[PDB]
Amino acid sequence: VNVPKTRRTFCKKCGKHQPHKVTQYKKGKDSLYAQGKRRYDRKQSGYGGQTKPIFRKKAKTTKKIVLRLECVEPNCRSKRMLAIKRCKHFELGGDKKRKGQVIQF
Amino acid sequence: GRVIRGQRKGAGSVFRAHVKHRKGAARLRAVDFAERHGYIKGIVKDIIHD
Amino acid sequence: GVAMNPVEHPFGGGNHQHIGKPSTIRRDAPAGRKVGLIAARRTGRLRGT
RNA sequence: CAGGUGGGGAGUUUGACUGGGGCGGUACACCUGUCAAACGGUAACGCAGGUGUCCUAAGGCGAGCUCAGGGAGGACAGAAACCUCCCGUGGAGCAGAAGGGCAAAAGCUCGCUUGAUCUUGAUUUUCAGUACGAAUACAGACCGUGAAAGCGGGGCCUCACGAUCCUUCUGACCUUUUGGGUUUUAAGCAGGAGGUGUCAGAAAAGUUACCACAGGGAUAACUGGCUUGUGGCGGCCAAGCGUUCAUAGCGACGUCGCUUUUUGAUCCUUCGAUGUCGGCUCUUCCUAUCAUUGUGAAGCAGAAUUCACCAAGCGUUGGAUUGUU
RNA sequence: CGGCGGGUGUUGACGCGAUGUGAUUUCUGCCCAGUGCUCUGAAUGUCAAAGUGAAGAAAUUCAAUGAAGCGCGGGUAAACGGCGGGAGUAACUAUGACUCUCUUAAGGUAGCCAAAUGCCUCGUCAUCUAAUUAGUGACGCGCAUGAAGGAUGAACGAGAUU
RNA sequence: UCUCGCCCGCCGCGCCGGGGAGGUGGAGCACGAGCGCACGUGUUAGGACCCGAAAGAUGGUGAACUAUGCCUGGGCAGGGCG
RNA sequence: CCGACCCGUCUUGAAACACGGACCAAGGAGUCUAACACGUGCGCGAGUCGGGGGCUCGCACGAAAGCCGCCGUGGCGCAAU
RNA sequence: GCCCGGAUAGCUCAGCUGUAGAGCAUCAGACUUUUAAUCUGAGGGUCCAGGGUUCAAGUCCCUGUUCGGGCGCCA
RNA sequence: GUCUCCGUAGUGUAGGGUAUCACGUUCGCCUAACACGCGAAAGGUCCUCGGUUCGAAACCGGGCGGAAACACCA
Ligand SMILES: [Mg+2]
Ligand SMILES: [Mg+2]
Ligand SMILES: [Mg+2]
Ligand SMILES: [Mg+2]
Ligand SMILES: [Mg+2]
Ligand SMILES: [Mg+2]
Ligand SMILES: [Mg+2]
Ligand SMILES: [Mg+2]
Ligand SMILES: [Mg+2]
Ligand SMILES: [Mg+2]
Ligand SMILES: [Mg+2]
Ligand SMILES: [Mg+2]
Ligand SMILES: [Mg+2]
Ligand SMILES: [Mg+2]
Ligand SMILES: [Mg+2]
Ligand SMILES: [Mg+2]
Ligand SMILES: [Mg+2]
Ligand SMILES: [Mg+2]
Ligand SMILES: [Mg+2]
Ligand SMILES: [Mg+2]
Ligand SMILES: [Mg+2]
Ligand SMILES: [Mg+2]
Ligand SMILES: [Mg+2]
Ligand SMILES: [Mg+2]
Ligand SMILES: [Mg+2]
Ligand SMILES: [Mg+2]
Ligand SMILES: [Mg+2]
Ligand SMILES: [Mg+2]
Ligand SMILES: [Mg+2]
Ligand SMILES: [Mg+2]
Ligand SMILES: [Mg+2]
Ligand SMILES: [Mg+2]
Ligand SMILES: [Mg+2]
Ligand SMILES: [Mg+2]
Ligand SMILES: [Mg+2]
Ligand SMILES: [Mg+2]
Ligand SMILES: [Mg+2]
Ligand SMILES: [Mg+2]
Ligand SMILES: [Mg+2]
Ligand SMILES: [Mg+2]
Ligand SMILES: [Mg+2]
Ligand SMILES: [Zn+2]
Repeated sequence: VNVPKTRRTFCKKCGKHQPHKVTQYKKGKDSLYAQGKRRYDRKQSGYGGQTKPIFRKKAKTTKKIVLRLECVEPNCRSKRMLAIKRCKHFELGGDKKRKGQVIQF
Repeated sequence: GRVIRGQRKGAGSVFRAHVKHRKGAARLRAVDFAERHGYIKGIVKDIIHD
Repeated sequence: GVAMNPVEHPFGGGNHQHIGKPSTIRRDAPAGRKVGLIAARRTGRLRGT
């Protein structure tokens, strides 16, 4: 799918519709000091082998794309996450389609 | 799941050497002053089958 | 070893007397496994030297 | 202490449905038409199909047009290039399967846009009236569009999807961080995402004829039982064969049966066991009669043979090969 | 389990240890692509802990460096193993010496065969019998023969067969 | 917990404290009904109504049979080939 | 004379050619603890409960019963979110 | 997910923050009885894309897409 | 029977935007002639039907064949 790099949508901090820069959200790096990670490391230390399940039965081929919106107001740089439906090909601000044109021969 | 032959050989029990009728360890004489500085004479008293 | 059962030899077993795995075995194989040609640099017929 | 190697050894697992299991398939989560017996619901490894997507427009609004096809015309131009008129209830299109729906539409083309946004509840669908998903009607903001009424919180409707734990990101000049204070850090509260397709969501390869246990006739292999597709044996019609002549003897196209000496189908009995092929031996029974007794018919001169009737009294053999039937 | 513990070893390559094949005779063909094994580290890529440097107030974060192994490069099949198709073609027909291509890491060589290995199959021909799904001899596009095992060959066998 | 909005308090005038209206979440209030003891029924953990595996683990006993190595003993007519 | 298949059990279906049962005697299988829930009975009742401790000729019964009250600490209830 | 290495005349390799070179492809000449073999030349650029750092870029940084290894694996 | 694959000049094969390679065939050279060699040319509903698409040999279904692999325990 194609979505523009900017959109005018509601900003919760401003409380009104504002322009928003749109990027794609990527999962951040694991903290290694998150409580579950600490519990997992303590559990894994020692003998006993693997103590938690490892999924290894992948079935989905796509992910739900998450749009990171950022209000363009200089005093309001508030961010929001919008998820759109599952898609295989996603692009930001691609070439917009035309109607009455010739297809490449 | 069973200890193999060749593994069982190191335990020794049945795979020890048959040394009952052997005539002794075949060795040169221990080095000493005569070996180190001159020569010592011996006589071949016997030749035997080990 | 091919004439043995799988329980007492790595080469044992099978409906035909075949080794079924490469007879050349690495040097650091555990005891009970390093049977056959141990850490062989070559196999065959020695044609040349 | 750290990394590598490590079936030498250890522990464990090796889905389910299933006209037995395995192989095959997915009838395992969904959607359309039918089944389905005119409310709704309704099954089979029932039938015909589809789905794990796609779309900054194919979303939203407004405006203006009319589509498929056909007829008649126009230089090159022809069956199809473009232009014009006429007919055109949709016979087109609306992303896809199918069904429904739709014409100054919901289709096509333009213009402006982001209601595909921020929120709380209620409700419908499956339903236990639990969840998810999807959907409907509102209400409160902030907007878009249009002159306006209005319409819009995704796609005309019916499908297009995912818990706990954990992780990640976003938001509150928010709460906690353990005797007090400051600051990092961590924890929390609310909302998205990373997925469990066995789709209410374990983390999972084989082999055993060396095998074991608890059971199962809920379930196969052998008999028996229902059935008779297939096998076998008959009948009806008579186009034809029979040098002529349908029917002496046969019988195409059709069609009606019988039998359980074939092989299937099923799984009712038997899994705290009904000894599983063939041969040998021995007895009895059936007739759909090979021979023999008594007959009828012939394309019956005699001889031989063929068809049919009463008929199972009596007989139906010796061997080579093959475990064989 | 452990000790510089113990067996081979009262031993030393004509020795110990580990494999395969299985007397003699005659041979033992091609393939190092795959999986193993092994040799070399050559600039070398990756690569843990520790160590080094930097930022920070510290926890911490980052960077530099870079052991084996793995990659990269050779060898090895008496290591495990493997060893092809489709068309046309000779003055009767029939075969195909021969010729085209596609492809492999190499395309099964010498031999041997309906063999204890061949489905079709009770193969085909000959012999053995009156009659043989049996036996033997021969043939070979051989479902699916084949070389550390192939093919033979006396003597022997409470082995299978005519 | 959201949305809207205006006031009030002071030994600390504050990034202070309190109050309102309208929705919504709660296993609440709205002049108590519990506590103790006994009995019955149901569910559960325990041997768990009774009997029943194939297994798994810990620690011991066996080479008087057999398998193999070592030590020390004993034994094996009569003929053939040559 | 009429009626009458052998019981138990699993089962859609047993008299079954389904299993157990030759006969007799004795033994033989929903128990106790803990925790809940609800119902019922009793006492007191915004309270209730001494169960742990202590005091009482230390003891046939009595290892019982009686009492504590500035022993009500505490539990549950009386307030939720 | 991490460490990287790679994308460039039609094709590949090489390359300087201040004019993208070479080879393999195409074309014109010789060339050889002749084919091969060989130069003479000529034409030919994805400098893998987008944005920024840049006066100025493949060459500096992010957004990316493929390819190859070595790693890493709690919804 | 189930599952999978294939169908393109005469032959053996490559390969969503006017179908490649080699052999073969035709023509002209060279040779006394043939072959080799040299220079040119021709030759294929991409098996059949339907559909998506502006456009199908390719993508998706049906059918004609052909080719493999399974076809076990009693
Ligand atoms: Mg054996
Ligand atoms: Mg083993
Ligand atoms: Mg073996
Ligand atoms: Mg093999
Ligand atoms: Mg194991
Ligand atoms: Mg009805
Ligand atoms: Mg109905
Ligand atoms: Mg309109
Ligand atoms: Mg509204
Ligand atoms: Mg709608
Ligand atoms: Mg489920
Ligand atoms: Mg049954
Ligand atoms: Mg006639
Ligand atoms: Mg019996
Ligand atoms: Mg019997
Ligand atoms: Mg009769
Ligand atoms: Mg030997
Ligand atoms: Mg060889
Ligand atoms: Mg290294
Ligand atoms: Mg070699
Ligand atoms: Mg051969
Ligand atoms: Mg043969
Ligand atoms: Mg045979
Ligand atoms: Mg015979
Ligand atoms: Mg023969
Ligand atoms: Mg021959
Ligand atoms: Mg209850
Ligand atoms: Mg018990
Ligand atoms: Mg166990
Ligand atoms: Mg003894
Ligand atoms: Mg029973
Ligand atoms: Mg039954
Ligand atoms: Mg009964
Ligand atoms: Mg019965
Ligand atoms: Mg019985
Ligand atoms: Mg029973
Ligand atoms: Mg009995
Ligand atoms: Mg009894
Ligand atoms: Mg009694
Ligand atoms: Mg008392
Ligand atoms: Mg108190
Ligand atoms: Zn804002």
